[PDB]
Amino acid sequence: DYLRELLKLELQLIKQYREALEYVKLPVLAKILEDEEKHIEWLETILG
Amino acid sequence: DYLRELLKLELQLIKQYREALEYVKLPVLAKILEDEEKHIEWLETILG
Ligand SMILES: [Zn+2]
Ligand SMILES: [Zn+2]
Repeated sequence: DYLRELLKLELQLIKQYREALEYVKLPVLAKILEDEEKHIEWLETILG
Repeated sequence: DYLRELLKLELQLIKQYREALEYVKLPVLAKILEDEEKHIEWLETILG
């Protein structure tokens, strides 16, 4: 439930990052996207 | 300012993750900590 909360804020982050990359165009942001996505991949596994 | 908002939620996430690792003890969470920390390192550089 602590993992679910954690999972919500990585979903919120993924979204904002997604919109910044169409905005500004910065490779690094695209690096953090990748990272955020693997985190929800892993939290989602912990959760079933 | 979009980077600052992004930076706030990675600060919030870092904190919660930090408290989960003293709670549950899971290597993976310690992996996501590392990742979240490098992200604020990089956003902080973009910001000066
Ligand atoms: Zn993350
Ligand atoms: Zn992050």
